[PDB]
Amino acid sequence: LRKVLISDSLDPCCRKILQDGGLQVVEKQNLSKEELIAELQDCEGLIVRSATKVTADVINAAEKLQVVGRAGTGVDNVDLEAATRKGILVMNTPNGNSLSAAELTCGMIMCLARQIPQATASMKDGKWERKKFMGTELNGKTLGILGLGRIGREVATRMQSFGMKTIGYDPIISPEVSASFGVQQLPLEEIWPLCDFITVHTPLLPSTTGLLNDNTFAQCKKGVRVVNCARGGIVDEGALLRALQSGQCAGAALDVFTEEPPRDRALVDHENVISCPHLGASTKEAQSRCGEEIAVQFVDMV
Amino acid sequence: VLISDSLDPCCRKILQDGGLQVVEKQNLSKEELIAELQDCEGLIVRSATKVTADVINAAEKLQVVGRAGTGVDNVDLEAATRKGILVMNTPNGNSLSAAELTCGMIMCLARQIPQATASMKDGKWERKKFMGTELNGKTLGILGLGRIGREVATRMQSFGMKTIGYDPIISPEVSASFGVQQLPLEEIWPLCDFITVHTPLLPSTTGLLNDNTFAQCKKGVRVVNCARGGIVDEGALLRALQSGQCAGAALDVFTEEPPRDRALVDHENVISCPHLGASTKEAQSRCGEEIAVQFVDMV
Ligand SMILES: CC(=O)NS(=O)(=O)c1ccc([C@@H](C)NC(=O)c2cc(-c3ccccc3)nn2C)cc1
Ligand SMILES: CC(=O)NS(=O)(=O)c1ccc([C@@H](C)NC(=O)c2cc(-c3ccccc3)nn2C)cc1
Repeated sequence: LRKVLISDSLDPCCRKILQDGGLQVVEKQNLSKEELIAELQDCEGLIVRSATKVTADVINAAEKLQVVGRAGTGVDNVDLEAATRKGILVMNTPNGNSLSAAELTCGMIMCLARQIPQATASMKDGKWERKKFMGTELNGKTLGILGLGRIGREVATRMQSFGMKTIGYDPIISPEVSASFGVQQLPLEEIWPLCDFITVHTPLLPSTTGLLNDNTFAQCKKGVRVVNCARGGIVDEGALLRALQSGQCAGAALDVFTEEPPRDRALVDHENVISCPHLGASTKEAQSRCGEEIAVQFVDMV
Repeated sequence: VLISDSLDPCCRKILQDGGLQVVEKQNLSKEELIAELQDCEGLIVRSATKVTADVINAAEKLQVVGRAGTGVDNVDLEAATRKGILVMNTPNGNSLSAAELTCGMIMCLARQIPQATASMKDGKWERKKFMGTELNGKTLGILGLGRIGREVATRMQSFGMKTIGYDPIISPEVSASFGVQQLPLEEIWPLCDFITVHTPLLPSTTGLLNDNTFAQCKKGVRVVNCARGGIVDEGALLRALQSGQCAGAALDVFTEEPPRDRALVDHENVISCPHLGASTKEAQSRCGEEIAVQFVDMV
């Protein structure tokens, strides 16, 4: 309404847009439970990234709190049940990270195709083992895109320029609409045996938990490569390890995990697995857009 | 024609349908190379067969030595030239693989996927460290606009990159047809966020990226060399990475292969590959086809 607190390291545009809207802004970081509660005592708004934990205790203590903004995707650090219970509106910026997640996904596909992380590691270990490496050309290969939201769409248009056949599935996006962005929709069971590469870009739901599992992996072409830059758990982690161990899956690229940081190291340590510490939204540009989009939403409210 | 190395079965197809008689077999010794090359005008090789001065001089009927790939380091060029033997290669067969790796490299420079992988493999979860940059809206300068240069251009245009470049052989109209606006070299350096080289290695291209050109670059330029070692002056690249003038470099090639000076390979902002630009089975098969076509073009 009048005072907003930013409790994580956000792009400076966020403060600027809120102040342009007429709001007072406090910019703090790495605050503990009581530190955050004290700052919030005169704030009607709170903007977080992922580090600040908007727990039940935080929500209940901040009496003037009306809105909780998340500069990004995934409101896991916010207690939605406690927020709904206190009449606090919860906002996020899903759109702001779209290009960054799509670019990383394409980066991962290329990394799997040419074993770039493994090659760099080999080189940094003072080795020159050309004969140990053999990559694959993306041109003429089939990329399966499960989830045809904005991220899935951006991935498709970039990989089409490589000469990849882009096929996929989304129960919301019609075959006519996907055709307009070059994605041929087929029923799931038809997708699995055709893909050389599979990339998942769906929200995490009961219907999408373990979408890639022992049964669907068995339906895949031998040597399939899997990319998960969406949500941990869409690709059943145990089933993936089994697929990598048998050779059913020739490689996997993971940005997300069921537990972050993952305590089970079997996937990360696998020689055919490349990974990142959830870097999908980690670009100067994505952070700027998220900061802007959350500040605009807060100004729209007042 | 004799095929001395492990090649695609389509090599024989084009050679035979062209009218020539072929002999295959691989893993042939020094004397097994002196003999067997008895009565054929042509010889087709890859990387394993080392076409040395001794082999060349022993085969008096030899007129052409074909290489299924780029780079004739395994062929004694001086020795073939002495006997009047033509040495041909297939750089076009490797075009797609080299362009694909380059694009992979650009992506790795913006997001540091190889470094993030290594960090993850050491049990680390370093989010702040690997905060990257978006390719959309960035300028990619492409120096050398042959088939590799143009293939890189069209792929990176789908990422919303502004593709500029220079090639003294390629006309501004030809480059404009694949969305590359040509500008003189001195105008390219201050505009780029990323610079990638796809030129042959010649005195005109040796050290094309040097201390002077790096000082003309925008602070934090990311550099890619998937062409030939020496195009980017390695000493100048290291100075640029040290000051921060260059924020990162992706190298598939080195002046010396393997590189003995590990300072670039060991830099945290450098990603590298042991010359994998042509290391796909698809490039190998295509090179196999292209060299057979060239041998058939004898008339
Ligand atoms: C911006 C951005 O794309 N965000 S996002 O979270 O990736 C994203 C992805 C997709 C959508 C819409 C188009 N689709 C769904 O919500 C959807 C897809 C699936 C599904 C099930 C099984 C197999 C494949 C797909 N089930 N559902 C409910 C919205 C957001
Ligand atoms: C298939 C494939 O593309 N091979 S390739 O080796 O990349 C390749 C690259 C380019 C070409 C032709 C088109 N261009 C040249 O030969 C050229 C470019 C330059 C130059 C000098 C300074 C700055 C920028 C450019 N000088 N020369 C002599 C042929 C092959």
